Amino acid sequence: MADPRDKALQDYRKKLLEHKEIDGRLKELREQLKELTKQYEKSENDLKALQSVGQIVGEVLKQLTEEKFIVKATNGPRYVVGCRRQL
Amino acid sequence: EQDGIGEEVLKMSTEEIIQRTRLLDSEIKIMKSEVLRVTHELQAMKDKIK
Repeated sequence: MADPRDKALQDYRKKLLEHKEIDGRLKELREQLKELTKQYEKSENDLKALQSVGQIVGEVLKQLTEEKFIVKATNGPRYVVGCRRQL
Repeated sequence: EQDGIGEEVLKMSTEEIIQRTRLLDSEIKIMKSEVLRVTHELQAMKDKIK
């Protein structure tokens, strides 16, 4: 007759081994989530960045009226243009 | 691990029969639910990032 102490110790060892295996699976999933969180952050940053446009850079040459500016775009064509209200 | 060995040796019936089994069952069920949820979220977010 196997001693109850031996049975309890064997059951505890088996449960600990199963818990260690499950912990290894959890650690693998956690590493996957950690990598994929930064990967998804970069992916969403790129996707948001894709929808955005550039601003022509040009030099203001004179301020005609309170909301009229003459701007000489770097290529050379001169425009009369407005101005954003909070500036 | 010494504390666990002592608990399992000195207390063979008062702990293994009731305390250990229920705690282990609760832990494994919680971990399985967490694994399933994490796998579902990972698959959904993998499809989203695809």
